[PDB]
Amino acid sequence: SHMEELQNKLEDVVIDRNLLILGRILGEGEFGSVMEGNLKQEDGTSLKVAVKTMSQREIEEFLSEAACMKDFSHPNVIRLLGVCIEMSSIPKPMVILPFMKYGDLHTYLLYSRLETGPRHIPLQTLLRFMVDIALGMEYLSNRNFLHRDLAARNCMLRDDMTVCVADFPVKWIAIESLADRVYTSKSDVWAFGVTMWEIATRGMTPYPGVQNHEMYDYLLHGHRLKQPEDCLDELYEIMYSCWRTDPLDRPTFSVLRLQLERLLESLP
Ligand SMILES: O=C(Nc1ccc(Oc2cc(NC(=O)C3CC3)ncn2)cc1)Nc1ccc(CN2CCn3ccnc3C2)c(C(F)(F)F)c1
Repeated sequence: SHMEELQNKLEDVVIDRNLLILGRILGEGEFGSVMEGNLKQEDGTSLKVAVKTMSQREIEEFLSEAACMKDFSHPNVIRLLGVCIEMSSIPKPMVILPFMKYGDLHTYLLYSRLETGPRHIPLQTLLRFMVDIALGMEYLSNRNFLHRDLAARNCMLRDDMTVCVADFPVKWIAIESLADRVYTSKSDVWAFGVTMWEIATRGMTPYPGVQNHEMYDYLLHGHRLKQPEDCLDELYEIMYSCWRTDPLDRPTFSVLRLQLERLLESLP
């Protein structure tokens, strides 16, 4: 039953706090922090992890959402290893994920334009990053799950250079979502087209010369993100289809993933 499936997911997600050791702080914000850590596994050995730190009803919502995320199983979606709840002199929820030395995709693109960072990224690799994101989003959308914050800063790079969707912004929000609270999978499609543009420009902020407060009017007048300098005509047509006024006219993630795979195969 629906209840039975919920109680099952719930028992699996909690990690005993004594199996975790916390290290140094990697990042900080208003909502919480990211630290490096060690997780003791079933086989007696330890794994390097990333630990994200952040009333009974709010904690219950956190545990419920974490239980759903752990249930996801796809190579292009970040895997949730588990959760811990600490206590202050206010409850402190912690989320445990595998450590990815290359970090977020947005930072990686920027570093590639500098001499000491990763090397220049060729066209074929930029397209492969897009195919990877489309594969992760296709898995999530088929299971009726909404991301709501898709952007290059929320995509992570694995050690084998595979990209996976994760979640640690007016310029990424669909035209219908700015006019009303309305948010569907076709709104994640719009955010995906903007993400493809960030990858193709190697990390540029969307809509140069356009301020956040003048965004809704800009789109209402039919203007969209401009074609990047070295971007193929066929790739621009794919990203432009993500920004069609009527959400029903926009392609699904499954249709996008196939268009992107066919384009990559056609390259020499
Ligand atoms: O990804 C998540 N957390 C996360 C990710 C990376 C991280 O940090 C790191 C860092 C590093 N490495 C480094 O920093 C190296 C360079 C130094 N390695 C690994 N990890 C710390 C935390 N959580 C997450 C939360 C929500 C959702 C989707 N939804 C849930 C329910 N829900 C309900 C309404 N909206 C929603 C949203 C998703 C999903 F994947 F499914 F998209 C994921």
